Amino acid sequence: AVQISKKRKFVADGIFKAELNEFLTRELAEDGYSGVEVRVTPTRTEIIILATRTQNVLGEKGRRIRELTAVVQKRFGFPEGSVELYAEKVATRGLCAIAQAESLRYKLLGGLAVRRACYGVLRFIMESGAKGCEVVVSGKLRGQRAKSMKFVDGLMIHSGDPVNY
Amino acid sequence: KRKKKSYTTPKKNKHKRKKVKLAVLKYYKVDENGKISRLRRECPSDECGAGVFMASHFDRHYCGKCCLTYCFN
Amino acid sequence: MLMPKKNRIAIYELLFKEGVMVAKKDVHMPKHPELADKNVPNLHVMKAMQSLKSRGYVKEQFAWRHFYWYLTNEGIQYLRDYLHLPPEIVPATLRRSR
Amino acid sequence: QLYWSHPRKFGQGSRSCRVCSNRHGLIRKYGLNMCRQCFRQYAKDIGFIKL
Amino acid sequence: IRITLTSRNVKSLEKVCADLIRGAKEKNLKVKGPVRMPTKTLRITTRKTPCGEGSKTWDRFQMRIHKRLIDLHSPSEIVKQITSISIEPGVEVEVTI
RNA sequence: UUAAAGGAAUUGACGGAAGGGCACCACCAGGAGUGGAGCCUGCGGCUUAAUUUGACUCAACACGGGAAACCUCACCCGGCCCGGACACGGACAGGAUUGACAGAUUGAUAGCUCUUUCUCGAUUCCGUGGGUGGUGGUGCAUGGCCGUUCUUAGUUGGUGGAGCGAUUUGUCUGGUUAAUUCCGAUAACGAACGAGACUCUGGCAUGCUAACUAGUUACGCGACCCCCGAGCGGUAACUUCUUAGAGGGACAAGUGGCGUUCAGCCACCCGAGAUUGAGCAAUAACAGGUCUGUGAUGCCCUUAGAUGUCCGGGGCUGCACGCGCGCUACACUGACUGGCUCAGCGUGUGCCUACCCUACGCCGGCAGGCGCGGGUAACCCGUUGAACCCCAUUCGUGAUGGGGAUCGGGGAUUGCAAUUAUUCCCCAUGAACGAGGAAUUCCCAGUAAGUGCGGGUCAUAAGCUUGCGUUGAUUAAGUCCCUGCCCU
Ligand SMILES: [Mg+2]
Ligand SMILES: [Mg+2]
Ligand SMILES: [Mg+2]
Ligand SMILES: [Mg+2]
Ligand SMILES: [Mg+2]
Ligand SMILES: [Mg+2]
Ligand SMILES: [Mg+2]
Ligand SMILES: [Mg+2]
Ligand SMILES: [Mg+2]
Ligand SMILES: [Mg+2]
Ligand SMILES: [Mg+2]
Ligand SMILES: [Mg+2]
Ligand SMILES: [Mg+2]
Ligand SMILES: [Mg+2]
Ligand SMILES: [Mg+2]
Ligand SMILES: [Mg+2]
Ligand SMILES: [Mg+2]
Ligand SMILES: [Mg+2]
Ligand SMILES: [Mg+2]
Ligand SMILES: [Mg+2]
Ligand SMILES: [Mg+2]
Ligand SMILES: [Mg+2]
Ligand SMILES: [Mg+2]
Ligand SMILES: [Mg+2]
Ligand SMILES: [Mg+2]
Ligand SMILES: [Zn+2]
Repeated sequence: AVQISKKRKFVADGIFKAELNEFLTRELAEDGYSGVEVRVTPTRTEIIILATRTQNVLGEKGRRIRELTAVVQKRFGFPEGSVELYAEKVATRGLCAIAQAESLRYKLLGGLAVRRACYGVLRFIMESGAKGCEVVVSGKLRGQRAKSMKFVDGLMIHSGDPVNY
Repeated sequence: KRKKKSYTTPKKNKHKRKKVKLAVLKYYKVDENGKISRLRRECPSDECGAGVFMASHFDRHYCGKCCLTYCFN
Repeated sequence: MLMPKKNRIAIYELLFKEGVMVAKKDVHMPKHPELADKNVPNLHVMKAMQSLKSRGYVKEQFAWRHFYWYLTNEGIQYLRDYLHLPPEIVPATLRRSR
Repeated sequence: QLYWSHPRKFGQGSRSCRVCSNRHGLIRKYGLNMCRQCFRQYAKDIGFIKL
Repeated sequence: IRITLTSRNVKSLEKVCADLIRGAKEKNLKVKGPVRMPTKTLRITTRKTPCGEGSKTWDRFQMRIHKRLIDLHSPSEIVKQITSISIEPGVEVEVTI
């Protein structure tokens, strides 16, 4: 019985997309998380999670995806099973820089020092069809001062409109 | 900065509340080996005085669950 | 300080029914918004779930104001002690699937 | 127990942000609750571009 | 009876407009034109910085809300038949009888 | 007495050294100004219990979108709550574990404490360890973000030459351009980031695509006048006017001249334009700011009378002072009164959690109140009947009717509460100010400036800021003289 305007429903949907995507990249840092594609349908609210390692999404016995469905439905207000999640496999592991930094986080936590880890991820990204890559690591790196370690290979465009896509 | 909030205690070194009572609390009276005489006045029928009794005051009364005030000269 | 027994069985009954709990950060100081599922707003919910997140029973997540609570198979193995009170029923997360 | 006085139905304290409950910085009235710092990073996710 | 197609971006707008006109040409309905609406824009200006150092350097964030309306006098069964559309997710559909 | 003093040679940086170019954060010819007066808003210093703090040349000083009665609040005074998770363990109350009626004190009906004694009840209370919270310190530990070096065009590896070497050649004698932009020569070749190219806006146009949530032409319903078929307004076709979808249109193309074959430069016309304004913007750094935006974080500090959090007052607004950004005047090109007439961005409701846009009618002189309706929006505000501007009266060079600061009384609105801040309206009080010294800021065409409106905080709330409109200058289109930059 309530409604909101076109000038506010779009920014509410955008905050919904940002909320869902950033909370899934918060708590799903284990597997290879690329992004989500949420479709609009007045019968079933479809949420398509595109992931690299779909095993953590699908769970053991089909548990974690239904648990994420419950996480969405018990706050965002969609009863009677309105929200339905579908997982998609991403065959190109080295295509998503979000997934590459997501793997690099857990590789740099448990040992696997910065030099050899950067050479390994640059070798993997260069093997996975990419034309150019750049990894910048900043912070306390073998010293009390902050030394920005940059590792760049290939062809990288830094200026203009098509940088974002 | 270099500000400081320390202890001066101008007024009192006060403390909090701790409920202290006797060993047990008896409310009844033994008469004729089986008849109980009532000592304290009950509370009226407002879903309070089914098992809640009034506290002894000079002219006031008190419901424990519902805090009812009754006064008589 | 004693929570009512209806709340102390009801929040764990809701956790038994679903397994996913949701609250927010707003503890009572600007406003008193009651919970969309239960009666107590946030403080008794946090006091009930801190004993689960302290002993490693139910995991904790945060989405910009909101505490989400995450269920584990080991979480159900430790909540078996609460499962002694009903008959042995796996909640609607693990047993059945469509 | 007098827990909730000063009902806070107006002004600055009534504006509580969706991001980190920021209340010193302002919160815009656009159908939106951001902190003006994280809005820069999150505008490309919620649908705003620079042009 | 009117149908409003409100899109997020111009390419999906023109794709769903071309698909809807292509699906509406073959039927025996006097199909009105895809009436163009003025594009809405929510301009937001931001300080770019948490602390005030440097020049007054401001952001300019915008959206482009695009909208189209058509008029189709039809019975409700034919309207519900036309309603089933394989559609881009960036397009919202509203109907009014 | 000392661990260096030295020699060529390589790369920065510097030169009040030379050569070639660039820039209104530089100048010339100028325009508007500040610094003079009043006021607003910040900074330093004073005063206090506190007058919270960061930032100190561009690269701080209406900046923290920092417009505070408590809210924000981080600062002083008083008072409550533990949200003290959790492992062991003390009383274990033979079950009394924490909420309280009335009286004294305290703003409080705070069970804060005391007199008094009822109550949900194995959650308790306390100790030993750990944990949590902090707008506490540390940006000279940091991440992220921003600004600056630098809005100038510069930067780099692979192979191969020179040198033992740091390095250099590629990255240039010359011409040209906004450009390391290109042509050319060349111990270099093939390359890369950057500049351009990219995206949006503005300029022209289709009788292509279309419109009852936007209009036109005639036509009727239909009010008025001459009454002579005319003229102003209210209520079948296609997009010219409002909107954008595709495509086009502009590329120094055509002509003359200068230039080396070239690269390019100047004037014409067709054209709407012989190119507008923004965004993104390289390598490497500042020991630039932010721990006071984050449950972003390392170390230290406090954790029970709390540096955690609530409640009630004050404060950041306090002034013998100096400084910065701004608003209004110093009048006659004007001030007052009356009439006339024009817009564009953009905003608006029952919100992922408390809120507007207001039309019409009545009442009051006024700010305002009441009844009712529309708008979740090209529907209604709204054809935003806006200000300057276009005409008529009054004023007459007088600190004057310019200026409205200061101060007194009253009336309405939001808010629980405006008095040591709301805001607005009515009367009255009527200072300084006579176009501003030393010095200094911005700007080349719809440009500066005059003037008004929308958004941000908003509840009341703009003199700030971002954008939009109306009118719209003078004069350069050159230079490296002051300042600064790029390459030898
Ligand atoms: Mg860095
Ligand atoms: Mg020498
Ligand atoms: Mg000059
Ligand atoms: Mg001035
Ligand atoms: Mg001055
Ligand atoms: Mg002055
Ligand atoms: Mg400091
Ligand atoms: Mg904090
Ligand atoms: Mg620093
Ligand atoms: Mg830093
Ligand atoms: Mg420093
Ligand atoms: Mg740069
Ligand atoms: Mg050599
Ligand atoms: Mg070189
Ligand atoms: Mg047209
Ligand atoms: Mg922690
Ligand atoms: Mg202040
Ligand atoms: Mg001060
Ligand atoms: Mg300033
Ligand atoms: Mg006057
Ligand atoms: Mg006078
Ligand atoms: Mg003026
Ligand atoms: Mg408002
Ligand atoms: Mg305003
Ligand atoms: Mg301001
Ligand atoms: Zn926040």
